[PDB]
Amino acid sequence: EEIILLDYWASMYGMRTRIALEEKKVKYEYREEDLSNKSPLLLQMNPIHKKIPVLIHEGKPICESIIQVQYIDELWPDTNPILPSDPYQRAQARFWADYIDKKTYVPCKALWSESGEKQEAAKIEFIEVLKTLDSELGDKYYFGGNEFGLVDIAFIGFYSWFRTYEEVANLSIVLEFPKLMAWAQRCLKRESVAKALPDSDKVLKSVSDHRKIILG
Amino acid sequence: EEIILLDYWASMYGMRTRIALEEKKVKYEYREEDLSNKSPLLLQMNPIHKKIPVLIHEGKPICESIIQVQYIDELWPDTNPILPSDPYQRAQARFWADYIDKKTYVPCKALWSESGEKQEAAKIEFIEVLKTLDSELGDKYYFGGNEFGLVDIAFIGFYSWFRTYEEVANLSIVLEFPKLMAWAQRCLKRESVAKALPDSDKVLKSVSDHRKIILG
Ligand SMILES: [Mg+2]
Ligand SMILES: [Mg+2]
Repeated sequence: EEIILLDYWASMYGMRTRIALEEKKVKYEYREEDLSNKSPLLLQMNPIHKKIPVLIHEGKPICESIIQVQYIDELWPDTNPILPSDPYQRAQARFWADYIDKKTYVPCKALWSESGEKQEAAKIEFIEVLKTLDSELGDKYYFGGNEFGLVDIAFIGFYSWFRTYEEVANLSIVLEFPKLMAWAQRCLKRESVAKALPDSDKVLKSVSDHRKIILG
Repeated sequence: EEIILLDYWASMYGMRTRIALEEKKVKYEYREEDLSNKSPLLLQMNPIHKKIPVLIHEGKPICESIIQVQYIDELWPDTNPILPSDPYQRAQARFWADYIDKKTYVPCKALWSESGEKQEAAKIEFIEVLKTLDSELGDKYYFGGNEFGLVDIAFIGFYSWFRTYEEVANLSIVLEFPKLMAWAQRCLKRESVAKALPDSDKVLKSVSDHRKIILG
């Protein structure tokens, strides 16, 4: 139970680790990091990347959200198992989490922080992700099949940003991807997800205010 | 034993999967892909990224080299185990493999394919990787500690390119990082590594000829 999570409230990546901890019914200390004034603990525990989320367990750091989720799953594998038991299914889940990380590394920032050609580039990339994930989900209840799993955790945090993407990047998500909206609604019925995701209007307000200040 | 590996002889990433298969004493079919004329099988099995290496097991694809290595380890966990048994050690091994992938994604190409400012940028990034990995290795025999492990597999393929990096990018590796040279020599004593890594002079000749043709 000796766990600290250094995180940023609106981080879709940190939300993954918040969800995994709640899935295991783990009590932990959440600490909010100021992204423009990172704590001494954060820089000490994540000297390589200096980024949130940072999971600290018995004073030892675990970095990278998908690696944190797997560490939590391996620590408590019998309570709400996150990864599949089958090796091949496991590899597919890791592949799609990796896909999300690779393809959202830039858009996660440029979608709200840029304009013009750099924001258009990010819009194109993110729409491609939504289409690809929508096709991979198909007609299943979850990316994990019949049960909520690793890939669901890997993407559900982005739902809290859909409203922001539609408004600051002139994207159409809710009306174009009803299967993803329905999937998000299924996931939100889990207490872990409901606790982890911030209000989407709060996200938008925060991002708009920041946007409007840094670029007019 | 029903395994096909679609790979490129000089791919340091594909070398990881070659090593993992040999570590498990698995007989498999290796197929060489022409990177400028990718096979129909490759595009079929890896439609998302269209890149090697692609591992095909009972006709099902597994993409991304570090994910392939873990899949092979989980299929045959008792023969030459690659990942640690301890969850925390496991997370650290995954973190350093992820670090290597993230920081070499661009240099793996720009170091030999570019010149001027883009090659200098890649040189700076790769030197930072070598320094960081050298510090993480410390005085241990392997990145995995007392035994060859995931991070060793994740980086040992780059040794076959050290000569190329020194010659085409005017880097100094062998004389600046004796601990990494000694580590590489330890790893090369394993049959899996000796079989997987191509001759470093053959790599250089191939890369120089390609370089000299595409840019004078
Ligand atoms: Mg499951
Ligand atoms: Mg080991």
